[PDB]
Amino acid sequence: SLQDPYLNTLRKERVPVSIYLVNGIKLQGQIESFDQFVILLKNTVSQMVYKHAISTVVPSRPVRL
Amino acid sequence: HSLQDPYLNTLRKERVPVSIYLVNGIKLQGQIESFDQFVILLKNTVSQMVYKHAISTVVPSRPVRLP
Amino acid sequence: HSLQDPYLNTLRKERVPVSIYLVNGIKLQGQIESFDQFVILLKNTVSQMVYKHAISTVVPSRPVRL
Amino acid sequence: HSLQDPYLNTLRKERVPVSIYLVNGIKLQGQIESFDQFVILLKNTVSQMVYKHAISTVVPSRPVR
Amino acid sequence: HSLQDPYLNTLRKERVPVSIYLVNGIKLQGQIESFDQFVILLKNTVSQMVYKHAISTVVPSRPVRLP
Amino acid sequence: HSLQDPYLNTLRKERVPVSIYLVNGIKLQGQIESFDQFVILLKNTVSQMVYKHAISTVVPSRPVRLP
Amino acid sequence: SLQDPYLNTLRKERVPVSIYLVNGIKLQGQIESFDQFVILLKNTVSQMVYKHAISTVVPSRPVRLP
Amino acid sequence: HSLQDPYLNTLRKERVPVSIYLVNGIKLQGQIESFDQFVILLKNTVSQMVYKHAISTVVPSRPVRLP
Amino acid sequence: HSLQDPYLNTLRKERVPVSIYLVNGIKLQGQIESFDQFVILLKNTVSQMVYKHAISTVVPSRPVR
Amino acid sequence: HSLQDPYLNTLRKERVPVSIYLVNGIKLQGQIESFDQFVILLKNTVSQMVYKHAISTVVPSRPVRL
Amino acid sequence: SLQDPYLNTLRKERVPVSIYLVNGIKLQGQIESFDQFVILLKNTVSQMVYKHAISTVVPSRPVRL
Amino acid sequence: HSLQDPYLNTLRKERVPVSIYLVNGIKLQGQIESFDQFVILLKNTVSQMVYKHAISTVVPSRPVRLP
Amino acid sequence: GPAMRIISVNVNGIQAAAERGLLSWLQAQNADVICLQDTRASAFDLDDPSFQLDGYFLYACDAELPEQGGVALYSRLQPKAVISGLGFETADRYGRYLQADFDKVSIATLLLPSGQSGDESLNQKFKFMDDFTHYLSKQRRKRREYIYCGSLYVAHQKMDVKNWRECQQMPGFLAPERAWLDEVFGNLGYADALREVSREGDQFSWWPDSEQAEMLNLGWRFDYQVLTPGLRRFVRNAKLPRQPRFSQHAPLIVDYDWQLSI
Amino acid sequence: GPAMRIISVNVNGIQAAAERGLLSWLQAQNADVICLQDTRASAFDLDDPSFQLDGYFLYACDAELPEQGGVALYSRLQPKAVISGLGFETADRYGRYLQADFDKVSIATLLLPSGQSGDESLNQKFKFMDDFTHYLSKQRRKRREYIYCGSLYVAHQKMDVKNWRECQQMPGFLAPERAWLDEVFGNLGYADALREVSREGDQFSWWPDSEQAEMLNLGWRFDYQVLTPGLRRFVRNAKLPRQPRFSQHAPLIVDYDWQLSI
Amino acid sequence: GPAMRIISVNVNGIQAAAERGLLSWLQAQNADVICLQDTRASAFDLDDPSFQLDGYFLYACDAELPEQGGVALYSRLQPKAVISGLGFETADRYGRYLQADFDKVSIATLLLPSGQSGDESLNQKFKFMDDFTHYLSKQRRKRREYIYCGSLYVAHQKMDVKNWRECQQMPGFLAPERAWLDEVFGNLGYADALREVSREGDQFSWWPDSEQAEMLNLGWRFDYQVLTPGLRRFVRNAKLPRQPRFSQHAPLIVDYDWQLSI
RNA sequence: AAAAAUAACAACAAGAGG
RNA sequence: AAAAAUAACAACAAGAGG
Repeated sequence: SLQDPYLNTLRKERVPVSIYLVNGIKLQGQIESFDQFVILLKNTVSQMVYKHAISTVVPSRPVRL
Repeated sequence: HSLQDPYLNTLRKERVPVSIYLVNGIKLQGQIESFDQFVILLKNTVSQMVYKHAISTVVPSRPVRLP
Repeated sequence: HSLQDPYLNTLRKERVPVSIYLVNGIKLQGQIESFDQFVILLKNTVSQMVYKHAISTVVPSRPVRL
Repeated sequence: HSLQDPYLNTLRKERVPVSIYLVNGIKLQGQIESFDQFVILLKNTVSQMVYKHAISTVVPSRPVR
Repeated sequence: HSLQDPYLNTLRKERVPVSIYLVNGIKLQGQIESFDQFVILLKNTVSQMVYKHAISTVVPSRPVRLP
Repeated sequence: HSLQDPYLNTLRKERVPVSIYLVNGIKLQGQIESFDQFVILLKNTVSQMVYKHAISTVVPSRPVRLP
Repeated sequence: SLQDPYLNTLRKERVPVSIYLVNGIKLQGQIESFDQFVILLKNTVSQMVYKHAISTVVPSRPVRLP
Repeated sequence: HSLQDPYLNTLRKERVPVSIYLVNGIKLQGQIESFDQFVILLKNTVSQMVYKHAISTVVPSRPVRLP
Repeated sequence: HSLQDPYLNTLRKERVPVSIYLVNGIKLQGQIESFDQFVILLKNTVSQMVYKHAISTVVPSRPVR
Repeated sequence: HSLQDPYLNTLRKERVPVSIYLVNGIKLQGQIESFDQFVILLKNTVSQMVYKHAISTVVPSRPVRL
Repeated sequence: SLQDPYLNTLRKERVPVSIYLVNGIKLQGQIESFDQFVILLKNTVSQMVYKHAISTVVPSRPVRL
Repeated sequence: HSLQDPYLNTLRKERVPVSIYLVNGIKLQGQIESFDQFVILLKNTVSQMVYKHAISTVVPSRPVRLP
Repeated sequence: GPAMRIISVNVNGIQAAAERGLLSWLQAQNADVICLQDTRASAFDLDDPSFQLDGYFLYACDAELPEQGGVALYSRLQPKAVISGLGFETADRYGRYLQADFDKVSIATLLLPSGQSGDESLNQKFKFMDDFTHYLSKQRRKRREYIYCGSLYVAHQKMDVKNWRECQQMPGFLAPERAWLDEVFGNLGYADALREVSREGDQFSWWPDSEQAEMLNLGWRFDYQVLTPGLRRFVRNAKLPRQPRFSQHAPLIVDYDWQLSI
Repeated sequence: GPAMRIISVNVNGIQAAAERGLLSWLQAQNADVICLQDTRASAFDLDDPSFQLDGYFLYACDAELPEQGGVALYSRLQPKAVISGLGFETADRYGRYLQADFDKVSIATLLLPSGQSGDESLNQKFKFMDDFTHYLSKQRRKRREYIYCGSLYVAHQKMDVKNWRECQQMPGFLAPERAWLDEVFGNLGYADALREVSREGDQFSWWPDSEQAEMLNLGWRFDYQVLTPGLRRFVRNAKLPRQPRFSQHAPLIVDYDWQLSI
Repeated sequence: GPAMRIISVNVNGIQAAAERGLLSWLQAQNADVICLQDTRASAFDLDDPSFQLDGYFLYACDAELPEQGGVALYSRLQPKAVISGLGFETADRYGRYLQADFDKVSIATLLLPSGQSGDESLNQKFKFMDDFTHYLSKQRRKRREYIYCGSLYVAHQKMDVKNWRECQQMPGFLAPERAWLDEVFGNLGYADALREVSREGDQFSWWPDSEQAEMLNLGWRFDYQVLTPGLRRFVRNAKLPRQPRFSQHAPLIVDYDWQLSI
């Protein structure tokens, strides 16, 4: 796979992410943790996002694997 | 799955008011009463069911703590 | 499937009118005749084959419980 | 998959004018010539392959079964 | 998959110029040459790989047959 | 099965600048830097990931075919 | 001069008039009496509308001038 | 001529409350104490001189008739 | 004085539709029936009298004289 | 003629600070220093000339007697 | 006086004027002829402007008196 | 008639940059060229005509002599 | 309860519609205000007693050249006022606007140049559309309610035409035209009467003279009742009766819940 | 025929007004939706049966700190949905917005911060004002009708205050406060439900607690029913009673020509 | 096509800029309005026919003590009006405001007392700016879109000076005056033409009379084109040249993308 | 808290929420 | 074709017609 090590390395180094949904809307925060169907996103409140609604994950800084 | 069940069940138990955003941008505000593998019931004033493949995100109105 | 099926069954065998909101916003109000794992058949002037990957929410007109 | 099979078979073998309302709001009205999983074929002046993962509803225009 | 593989294979052997309609409604015009369980290759000035999860209908320009 | 991964590896090797199209109808140019079975990555200025469930189409900018 | 015969003909027949002032305001009533300078009309209380503030006087029934 | 001096002098000597409406819609409550054929004087807190060429109507709150 | 009555009588005789602008911006519009020293009267559907000290301009609909 | 002449002379003698209101609502504080049949001189930080046909009311601040 | 020789000089050599009304509406044109009570303006149709609506008369090209 | 014209003469001889407020509240600066019994003229870039029955107030920006 | 019916049939000549049976139809429809566009007849040709419907007052505003415009309005109740002209040149002279002012609402009738006669007609249509957007911007500060019974010759959306991809280049579906109707209906707040009670597809107001373009229902929707926002909740019915037609255009019959007064 | 009454009294604490006889008056006014702002009570305080009017449903929105805001809503028939909070921070945190979605209309209950304490409240008020304008820019695209029964704490015109020359500096009549209501009512097209029927003066909705200012009637007007443009023709009787007041405010009783439905 | 060039110059004396060659630059730059602050001359001094520029109109307001103030304005066509001064005695006695008045826009040259001859002139500057803010409180309601060519002698924010740590106490960078001009030209919504093209500093308009300041470059950006927010989005060009400078200051050349007209 | 449904935008680097 | 009426903008160089 690729999403699991990439989101692990996006989590542990506290990379701020901008997440774009299939409706076109933008979410921002750190990743808390993730699972086969969900991503939990931290900002003003602990938020849940469903993987089946995310189009893209855009980091703030360059991250590497 | 693994993070899925712990989150929704804790929003269920402590009666936290949620705002489920569906994939159009419809904000369904309410209160998670029960959920299976596929659907979530919420109760604002009439108890409705919500399919998970039509959900984009769940945002609470106050924080929640997960083990 | 533990909570999928008895809710629609209580909507089914009591013949109470229901309101199906689809994934783009279309509401379809009528009655539920039967359902599958993939399909609900709605009842109005003519029957309909609602695929349940387009359904979003289900609002009964009077409330039910399992 | 236990009660969509006789429904589409009944709409096919009596040859009624049906309308397939798609997910994005488009209706396509014509008559069903054959039904399978993942795929329905809508027959008209042209014969097209509609996928089942883009159909909201299927309705006949006059009461059948 | 009892019919989409003969339908698309009959539609590529006869070299029919076809219109793919996407599920947001983008009419792509081209000529389908190779197709998978998942993807369909569309020849034009370029050679695109369209996914089947984003196709609503596949419309040919002349009537075709089945063996 | 067998015609998606060779095409996608083929545009992976020669480092072609592709345009990904999402099912909301928007475009994303860039060089593909890695991929696997459920997400296609896209190296622009930043290194982003793009789900396949929400990629509408994949188009190259110059005609290269698959071996 | 059609000023004074028009107002007298509205007065004898007792026609309900509507008087539009110089600021958009209307005042509906019946012309009781008038001078060369003011106009007394009654709807609820008797009221002395000055002529230098009247723009138009429209009658509700069509009238005839002698 | 003969139809504003009985009206103003009758609202003097019976001491009615009047409301004088100006030609910009302003309403002035009081009572008519004195008048020539050019101005009206009215009173509620301080005796003011309202000019007659900016009075649109004179409306008494109690009905009156002229002798 | 010497210019007002031939102009109003020219508008009255040929039944020319005039647009009387008032001094507050209300465009009355109709035909002139008669006039005097102080009041004109116009008809659109009901005949009303219009005092000349509230008339800004008088605009005909087709050029005369 | 018979009632505004004493009422304005009794405000230019006693120099009462009057508040003279225009016909469009604009308020003007000052002191009345002269008046003919047509104008009124209003003295303040500058002394200006107000026409009577733009005046709606003339109020004083403290009450005065004719 | 000073009013009528001014307007006579304005109407002879046909000055393009802008007459500003008391409510603010400006009306442009050439002064055809006038009298004691009205001013008859003309650019595209002769309109009878009453003087008691006219605040200012503004000539564009400065004239001698 | 007995007090207006010496005031406008005293404003006429000395070039007092006077201001004329109209009855809708429009402020016209300028100087007084000449006047008659119905009209004041205004000296600025282009010489204006202004009728007295639209003038509200004449105010000099210079403290000048009273009649 | 209180009801009101308003008809806005474009006639392409009141004489041709009269010989094809317009007046014998409009007498038997029971409407309060009938609006007619492209009368193509001077005001001296309308007070001829051939055109008087019984019990209806007739008010008409013709064009200067009596073949290019001209617009009529029948009304059961006599209006408070009847005005004409929008104030700009391409309506005051070609007779493309009439308005009947009533108690709280005021019903006006409106014609537009089609832009299918030539390129200069398309320039005239663009001028009319721009300064009519200026007029609707001017009317937003007023207190009455308006029912503009227009024949705008602009199809708003893809639903309003059959085979919309073939029609992008033809006038009636250009991008400035659709942008104009997305400005008036979307941004300016004005409501469309036929869209409030029915959003079905194949409802059209105009057919070209090919019989092939009439049997396959190759239509366009050009007839509208533009409404101020204080009337978008009073619409009960809105139908375009396709068959009994008396021109190229179809009649547009709308039932409102308003009680029209004097 | 059809009728609907909505009352929007401000209570200055529902506990201090329930002792003064608020609920026994609201039971006898025959109202369909009763709007209550500045409740100053928690979520379990309105669960106690002192506040349960019979034949009504009671929904409330409390603050984090229960002394600052809190807004409640009584209803005759059950809403389709009841949501809270405008989405930004100075609205939901303090309990200032509660919205009841019915069939075609939805009745919301809004409470602005007063801004009469100090600059810490006045800057807070201005940020609520412009973020509310920003929210109202987003509701110009939806197909619902709204009744925002607000206690906006801003008087609109010179008619809504007594002695306006002495009130230009006091908070409640400021120039950036009057320009906000001149923008909500003028440019956004919303209507004032008391101005649509009666433009008589002296209709005041608020008084300071001194006795001289309440028998000389020098009061202001803070309570409005902001209406969408689709409802400006349905108001029959908007009335501000002066005598039976249960706080510094007066009730605002508006009678409409609507049928409330689910 | 579109060209509206106005250039603001602080000559610090017409007699002083007459020796360097001001007029041979003004004729060549091709500007539609040339605004001048600190003309420092009487009116009959500018009646001397050596001073007028070719093809333009000259207007000027004098000081009483003539070397202290006085402003001027050059315009290609004669305007509708030339109004002089605001109306209060710390702007008319010393003559620091002159406004030519065209259609849809008016150009006003603005000057302030310096504050560089003691604390009393700094208090004079605060008093003049106080009455100027009270003036803009009356001017915030018109529709004449205003362009103020003004020498304010105060830089706005941090990158409009160099070495501000010592310059906190010099006249021009006072912390109450900075915060108060942030309060004025904030909420009132006015703008400058400089910030619409460049959000970085390093562009200046005042220097002391010492080459010690010139090879070290401590700067002061003073000369503004105050723009009411209808012309916020219409700055065509703006440039500050510190090479052919005609005094202690530098010119300010601003193109606006309109057509100035009468 | 949602258009009983646009026979279909060769494609809005994306509307912290239509 | 017009607010049964703003106890009152020390003042909109002016809304081809509020």
